[PDB]
Amino acid sequence: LAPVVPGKALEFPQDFGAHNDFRIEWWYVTGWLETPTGKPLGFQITFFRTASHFAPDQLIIAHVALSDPAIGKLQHDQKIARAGFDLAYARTGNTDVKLDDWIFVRETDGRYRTRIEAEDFTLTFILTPSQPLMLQGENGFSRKGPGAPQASYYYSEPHLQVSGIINRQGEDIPVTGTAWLDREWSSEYLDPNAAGWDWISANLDDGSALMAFQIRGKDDSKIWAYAALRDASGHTRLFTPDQVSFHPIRTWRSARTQAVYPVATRVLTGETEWQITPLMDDQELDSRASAGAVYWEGAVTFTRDGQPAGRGYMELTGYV
Repeated sequence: LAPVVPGKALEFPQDFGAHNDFRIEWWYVTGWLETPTGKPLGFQITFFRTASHFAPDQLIIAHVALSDPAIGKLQHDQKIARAGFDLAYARTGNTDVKLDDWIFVRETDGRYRTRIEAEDFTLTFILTPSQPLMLQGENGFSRKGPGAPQASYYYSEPHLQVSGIINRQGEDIPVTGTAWLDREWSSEYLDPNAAGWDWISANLDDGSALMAFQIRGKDDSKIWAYAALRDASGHTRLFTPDQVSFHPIRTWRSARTQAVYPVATRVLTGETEWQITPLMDDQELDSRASAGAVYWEGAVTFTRDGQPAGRGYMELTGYV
């Protein structure tokens, strides 16, 4: 029901909780891990809600992945449930999100705990904030297209410290890491002339946080674009669509879907050039059989004007 309009200030801790009066809501976690041997792994977790004893009226959709270069492709799992019916089974509420056993919870102290038991791995993590949260756009009002209604309320928690345990092959391993949380809600999806989006975020080594995206038209026009850099002084610089562009360095073709992705790319935010290198090429996640789509969810490293800068994720949609 509820529209996204400017001049509405976010308030915390209230706006950590679900926004069940809106049509759509996202909880998106991306990060890098380190095992006891020093080996890196990437992971991501998505929950997405959109709006009777069996009828699919309100829905919670989720997917998870682990990126291990030793495997060379994702290990992933994906689920969807009807929400509103059995809050014990599937719900988005004041402190958590739950789909079957998959759960994501915010503690009173601000720490996130999550247990995600998938087919080939389990993630049991604590994600501990280290910085103030980062409002996107204009104090959380973040535009995603030229139309007046084409906007989201949107913030991020960058530089989440990761602790906890991954189970794989029935073997518990403790990990450390750093992660990023996006929180977005709206009553309108992207314009349907959009083929898809490209999104990146980066936990930069100096403490800075970067997020950017573009919306791709089916005609290969740039429907919209955005970026925000919060520097080590805590100042956020915002970039207009004019100032953000994407420039592939290298493409990879999926043998599963035949889609062709810019897995390595250069992203310009004003006069600053960020280069994105993938941990591995095949980070494609096909969730179509759980009412999803084919996404590239890949852990990537960033350089800035040619120097090492940090680590993060890149998500690419609408390439099939």
